[PDB]
Amino acid sequence: ATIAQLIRKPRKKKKVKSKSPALHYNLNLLNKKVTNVYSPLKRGVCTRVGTMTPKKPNSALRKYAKVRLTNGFEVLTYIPGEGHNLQEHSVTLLRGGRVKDLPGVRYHIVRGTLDTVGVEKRRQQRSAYGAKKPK
Amino acid sequence: EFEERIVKLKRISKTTKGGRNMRFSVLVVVGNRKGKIGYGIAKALEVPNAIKKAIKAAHNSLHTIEIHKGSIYHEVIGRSGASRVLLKPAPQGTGIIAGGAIRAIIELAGYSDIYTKNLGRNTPINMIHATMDGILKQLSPRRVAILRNKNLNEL
Amino acid sequence: KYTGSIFKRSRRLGFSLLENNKEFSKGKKRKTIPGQHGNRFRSSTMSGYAQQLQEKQRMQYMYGITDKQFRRLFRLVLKQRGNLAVNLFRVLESRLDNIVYRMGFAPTRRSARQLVNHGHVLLNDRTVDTPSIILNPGDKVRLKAKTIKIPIVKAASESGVVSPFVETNNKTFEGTYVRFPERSELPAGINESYVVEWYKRLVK
Amino acid sequence: ITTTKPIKAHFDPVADLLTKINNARKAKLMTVTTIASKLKIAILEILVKEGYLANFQVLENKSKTKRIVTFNLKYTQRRIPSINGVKQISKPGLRIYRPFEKLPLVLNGLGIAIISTSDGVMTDKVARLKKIGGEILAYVW
RNA sequence: CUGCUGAUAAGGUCUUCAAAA
RNA sequence: CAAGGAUAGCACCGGUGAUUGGAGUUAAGUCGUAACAAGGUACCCCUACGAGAACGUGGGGGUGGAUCACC
RNA sequence: AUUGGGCGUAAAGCAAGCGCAGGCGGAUUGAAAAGUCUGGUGUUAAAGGCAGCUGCUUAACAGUUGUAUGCAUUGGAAAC
RNA sequence: CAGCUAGUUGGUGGGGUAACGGCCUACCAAGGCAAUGACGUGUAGCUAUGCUGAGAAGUAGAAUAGCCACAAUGGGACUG
RNA sequence: GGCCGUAACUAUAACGGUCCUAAG
Ligand SMILES: [Mg+2]
Ligand SMILES: [Mg+2]
Ligand SMILES: [Mg+2]
Ligand SMILES: [Mg+2]
Ligand SMILES: [Mg+2]
Ligand SMILES: [Mg+2]
Ligand SMILES: [Mg+2]
Ligand SMILES: [Mg+2]
Ligand SMILES: [Mg+2]
Ligand SMILES: [Mg+2]
Ligand SMILES: [Mg+2]
Ligand SMILES: [Mg+2]
Ligand SMILES: [Mg+2]
Ligand SMILES: [Mg+2]
Ligand SMILES: [Mg+2]
Ligand SMILES: [Mg+2]
Ligand SMILES: [Mg+2]
Ligand SMILES: [Mg+2]
Ligand SMILES: [Mg+2]
Ligand SMILES: [Mg+2]
Ligand SMILES: [Mg+2]
Ligand SMILES: [Mg+2]
Ligand SMILES: [Mg+2]
Repeated sequence: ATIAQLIRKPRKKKKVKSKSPALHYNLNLLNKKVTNVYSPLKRGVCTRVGTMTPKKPNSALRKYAKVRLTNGFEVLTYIPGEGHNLQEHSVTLLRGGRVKDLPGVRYHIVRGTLDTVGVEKRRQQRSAYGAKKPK
Repeated sequence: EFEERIVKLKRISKTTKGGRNMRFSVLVVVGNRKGKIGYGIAKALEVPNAIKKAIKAAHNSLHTIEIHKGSIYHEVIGRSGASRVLLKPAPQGTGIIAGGAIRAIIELAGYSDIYTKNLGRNTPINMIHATMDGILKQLSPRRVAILRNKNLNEL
Repeated sequence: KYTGSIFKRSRRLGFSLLENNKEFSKGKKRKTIPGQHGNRFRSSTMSGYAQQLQEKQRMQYMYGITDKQFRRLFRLVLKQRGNLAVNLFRVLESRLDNIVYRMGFAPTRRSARQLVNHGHVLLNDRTVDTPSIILNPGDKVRLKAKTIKIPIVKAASESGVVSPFVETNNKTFEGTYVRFPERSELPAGINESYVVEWYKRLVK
Repeated sequence: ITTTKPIKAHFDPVADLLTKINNARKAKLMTVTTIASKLKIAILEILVKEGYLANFQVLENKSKTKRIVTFNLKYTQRRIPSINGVKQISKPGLRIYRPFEKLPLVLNGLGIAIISTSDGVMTDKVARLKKIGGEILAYVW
């Protein structure tokens, strides 16, 4: 614009928002305060399992779960696999992600690390799904 | 040995009374790697005829390029529409720091070491126009001496 | 640590170890890209990235080099004075096991590397075990003595077929090297300088 | 010399002359006139020395209260000028001061840079020779 | 020479390629 | 001199709350057809009133309006 | 977007005016020297960065020498 | 977040402090800061530096080094 | 002022039909 104008009101940079906000909130549980500490992957507990319908083009039944994390946020998370052992009450370990079909879902469940069982009957790209090597 | 290389092969189409007429358009850059380079864009129902016509146009329109020590003499900005391409001289050894249409133009022209940056749009025809404008607007250090009555680029 | 299908890799890239021993073979004289999908169309018009990657792979497989080592050597050479197209070639060719090959005391480059790792090779005034030491022309790289009596020493001492840039003083196996290899001694397997530009982009 | 039209000038002395020169170059006009200031006189003297203009000529009124400078551009036989472009650096408001270490080189030495360090306006090469720098007025190439 | 005259379920092909003769 | 205790009223911030307002997202729901052609009453902007709803009408303002037309 | 962007139709000229403070501002002379340029001095800890070398089988790494930036003071320059 | 500040601003005598000082005291005055951002709210140890960038600079203040503050929370003091 | 039917889980009826009155 003008040197004087920028001297008076400098350039303000646009803010940046995260894609997985619920993974960066930590609850102290003694003082009951929530602080912004970044964490890659976080443990939660599921409340309701079921299926959703993909948005416009896709047509299927995709497995979701309403999981409440170690903090006080409840998120809808897609279970990445064919078949699951979720029983409406279990402990899962969510990581970042974004399924395009289901709106509102912005997290995935790591398979075969904790209570949730791994994905057997898989020999290709198994290291992502948590499957023991056939050997 | 006028080498040629294909820069873009688009699939353009028009609509008629029922159906679509589809034609391939090719953007070819022809250069002898010694100072002569041209560009040609052509459209045809098939790729071979499109390439033939594009090569014919490129050979019909050839421009003369002058090099200094294998590079460009002075920093320049070529403008063509919304595409602005910045060229900057480089010392011998850096090689071609160009990518895409600019890289094709520079290699086929014959330059060895050039710094380049596409500051605007990324449409190959307009980038090529900007690059050609930048190289054509260049001033040799003998034309300026003739103009200003200096002594053949002496201090 | 190296591949065990040098035939497959030579058939893919098209360039062998400058002798065509892995191309002539004893069967079928195959000079096609491996796999079932070898005799198909779409041969030329390799992208710039594709041809740069192919040339880089040929270069860093001709000597048995890990890409990380390649980045390390390039970062080493890049800062000095200026256009080092005459220096980085010496840098790439100065490998110890490579010098053993051009000395002629091993049938193959990786066999020479195995001997170097096993410790049948000496140096100017010390001993060397790692097959990556950067050498400089002038060091008396004298071969071991207890390795001259091993059941496989014949082709080793048959070094009369030697490169002119490694001088042995034949029958003495002194094996020094002066008059650094030229682009003539670095054949057309990889003779290009925009792999330098590719590593300039991908390595600061 | 006699004139007929009124003569006006901008408040900014470097960019007034630059606008006049650039417009004359683009329109193929040869002779132009403007109000005379000593900065403009010195800058035109160095332009004439460097060979970007044919002549510059100052004139004074009969009452010695007004001075105007008229200069002509140097066109070749085929009528294309020696000036290719002008760009002003030290505009009003934002004044550009550069030491010797950062004295610019315009178009790899083809053009000239006008620098008014301490001894009036001064070309880039002679400023480098004298090892001293200062205010940078305009780029002319 | 001016009456009236409203609506049409969802997802979708179709360019394979110029290396060249 | 003074940490702390008791009492008391203001100041700022946070969570939650029956009930309630709107919003976004939703492959195949109901009612109309407001807008895009002169969209069948040209459209759009401000404003006031009214109506199931898109919206209708009055006041002012624009062409970012179709036809028209001149030898 | 200071270097390095825009505001007729794409986001963006306040409905228009009178305007304090601020920003910018005609020509010439003199003084001082607050900005500007330059010389000397003090300092900007060590480690880190870059260049050279030595030692670890070479490297990573360790060590060693050189290597800026700003501030203050003092001495000059006077074009803006 | 548009007013904030009553030891707050200034003067006289005395006391106290290693020292100057509303640091404290008694007397006399109403001043001090603030749109060039006081005050309020939120957040944070600062720096040499790490990572990134062609550069201007963006970002974190790992390890280590300089300085500051703390030792369950809040006060007081002896020795020196 | 009434009565009847009506929306792709149920529920309800934005909507439609009709009788009467001076107007519901
Ligand atoms: Mg028809
Ligand atoms: Mg009808
Ligand atoms: Mg309907
Ligand atoms: Mg309508
Ligand atoms: Mg209408
Ligand atoms: Mg109704
Ligand atoms: Mg009405
Ligand atoms: Mg109206
Ligand atoms: Mg009416
Ligand atoms: Mg823009
Ligand atoms: Mg607009
Ligand atoms: Mg207006
Ligand atoms: Mg407006
Ligand atoms: Mg006015
Ligand atoms: Mg004023
Ligand atoms: Mg003036
Ligand atoms: Mg230091
Ligand atoms: Mg070190
Ligand atoms: Mg950048
Ligand atoms: Mg630290
Ligand atoms: Mg720490
Ligand atoms: Mg504790
Ligand atoms: Mg004591």
